[PDB]
Amino acid sequence: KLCLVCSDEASGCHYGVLTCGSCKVFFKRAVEGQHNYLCAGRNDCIIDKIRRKNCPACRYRKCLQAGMNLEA
Amino acid sequence: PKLCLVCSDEASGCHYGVLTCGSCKVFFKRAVEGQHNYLCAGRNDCIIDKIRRKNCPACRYRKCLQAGMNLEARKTKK
DNA sequence: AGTGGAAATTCCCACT
DNA sequence: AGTGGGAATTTCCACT
Ligand SMILES: [Zn+2]
Ligand SMILES: [Zn+2]
Ligand SMILES: [Zn+2]
Ligand SMILES: [Zn+2]
Repeated sequence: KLCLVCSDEASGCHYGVLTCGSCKVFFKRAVEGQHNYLCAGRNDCIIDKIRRKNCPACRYRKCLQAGMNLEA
Repeated sequence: PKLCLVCSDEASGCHYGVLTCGSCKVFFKRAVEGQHNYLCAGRNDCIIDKIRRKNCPACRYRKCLQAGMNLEARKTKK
């Protein structure tokens, strides 16, 4: 039912993990980019539908911990 | 050496009663004339600086209010 | 000649 | 995959 990163409604199994649409594109863009994100808090931000855009660092870290990878 | 009391960017003057940068100036103007119902993803004490000030509108707005920013500030003056 | 409004324009991102 | 919005810079305004 739900995205394993933000708990929004999932669309399918993207990059190896059940995710929503925005989390898919975000992950792609993050890995392909020269992207070193930095948390403004404690590296433990709440990632949900409303807040997920607040911290790319914690969102990216949740993507990786969930096992996402450009190979399915 | 004068820096934005909200995000430590380079300050551009005293705006709304407080030493701040152009971006924090208009962020505050935007936040107070509109609805400002932001939600913090951390614990309402996020670090606000030039690279991160976009992460948490909630804490940024909070630092603006805590610093004393207010639209009516220049108007007094008397 | 020097400050600080607000508006306008441009730039940057999110999700669709 | 094009509309919408947020952020940030640039500009012009009144008043010293
Ligand atoms: Zn998601
Ligand atoms: Zn975070
Ligand atoms: Zn600032
Ligand atoms: Zn915050």
